[PDB]
Amino acid sequence: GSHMGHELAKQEIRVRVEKDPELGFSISGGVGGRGNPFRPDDDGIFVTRVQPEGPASKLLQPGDKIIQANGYSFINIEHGQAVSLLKTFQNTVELIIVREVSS
Amino acid sequence: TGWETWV
Repeated sequence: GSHMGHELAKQEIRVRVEKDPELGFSISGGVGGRGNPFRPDDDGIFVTRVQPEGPASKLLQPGDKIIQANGYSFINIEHGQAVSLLKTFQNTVELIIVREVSS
Repeated sequence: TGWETWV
């Protein structure tokens, strides 16, 4: 019917992940990369899981889709391009995530 | 298999 906002639906939030010594999470998927085992028709980037419960513990959740990173769009891009971008970033890494909604 | 990459 219309765009959602103040209700249960596809939201758009940002997260601040400071690298010290590193981010603390892995990424999967990508257009032409190794592939993502979460979505069949979607070849985007997903945060499969987290190891250290500190940097991306309360920020990012397992199985989330990354829409944008530090201004660089992560849609329709190749995996190798996504990883290279995340690694080159300075200390504080600002990212945008979204939670799907389908009943 | 390999697919997950830790950044």
